[PDB]
Amino acid sequence: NKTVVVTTILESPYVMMKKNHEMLEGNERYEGYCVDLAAEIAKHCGFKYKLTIVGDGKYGARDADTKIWNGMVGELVYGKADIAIAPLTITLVREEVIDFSKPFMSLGISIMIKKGTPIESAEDLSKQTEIAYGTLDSGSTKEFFRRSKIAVFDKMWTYMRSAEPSVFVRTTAEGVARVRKSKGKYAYLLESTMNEYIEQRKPCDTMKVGGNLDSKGYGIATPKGSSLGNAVNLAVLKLSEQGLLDKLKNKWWYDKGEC
Ligand SMILES: NS(=O)(=O)c1cc2c(cc1Cl)N[C@H]([C@H]1C[C@H]3C=C[C@@H]1C3)NS2(=O)=O
Ligand SMILES: N[C@@H](CCC(=O)O)C(=O)O
Ligand SMILES: [Zn+2]
Repeated sequence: NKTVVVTTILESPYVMMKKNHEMLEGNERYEGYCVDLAAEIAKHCGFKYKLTIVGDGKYGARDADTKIWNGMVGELVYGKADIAIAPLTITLVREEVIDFSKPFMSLGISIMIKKGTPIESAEDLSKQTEIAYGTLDSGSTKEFFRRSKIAVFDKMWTYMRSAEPSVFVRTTAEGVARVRKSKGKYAYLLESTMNEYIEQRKPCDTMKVGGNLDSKGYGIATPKGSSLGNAVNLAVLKLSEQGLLDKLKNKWWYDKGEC
């Protein structure tokens, strides 16, 4: 019996620092959907755990050339963490190196715009040039475009990869701030979950437009062949069927809505 090392990321409303975290210790310093989920997964699987924020603040991508994985995926692949409980997207390239539980939350790539922006779809973005658009560095959303075969998406990637100054951002907050401060000249491509969350946060000046570009979900990840895999997957199913996952999404997304 050993304390499970949990890697996660500071991303609202999944994991956030508590107001007086400086006066708290260990897992008590954090709050959010994934903090709540972590406690439940651990309780049902019967293990003690320690939440740790991923060092490089990234989700996970493999550097072409160096072939080294960064972010939470990296912490799992190189043995720094035993499990990842965060808004980590299930993708083929990742499932080839780590294991994923069935999804605990659904999402799709979506468009965030400053209210009033002349955009209603991805096709709209790909057909104009006045409004710039980008995605998060090191994420599944960037990969989606980099490897998309679909016309509208291949065209969009071609623009984004060559846009100057860079249309990519280091963090979701950076993307959101760019939308809010660009007077409608910047649209941000991000997962519906984050988009929906920000839409219910003051100043209530952003909006999700159009339908989602794809359909996927977040899963709890473990190193390939881990002993925790089975139990965690069963826990996710149990918690999903008992309605806890829905309860947690409402608690962190809409129950505390500010708009
Ligand atoms: N509506 S939501 O995003 O909070 C949400 C999304 C999903 C849930 C449960 C909730 Cl509450 N459960 C499923 C899980 C239950 C089983 C059927 C599909 C997987 C395994 N995942 S999902 O379809 O990605
Ligand atoms: N959830 C994504 C990060 C957010 C994004 O790429 O938009 C991932 O696991 O890479
Ligand atoms: Zn429970």
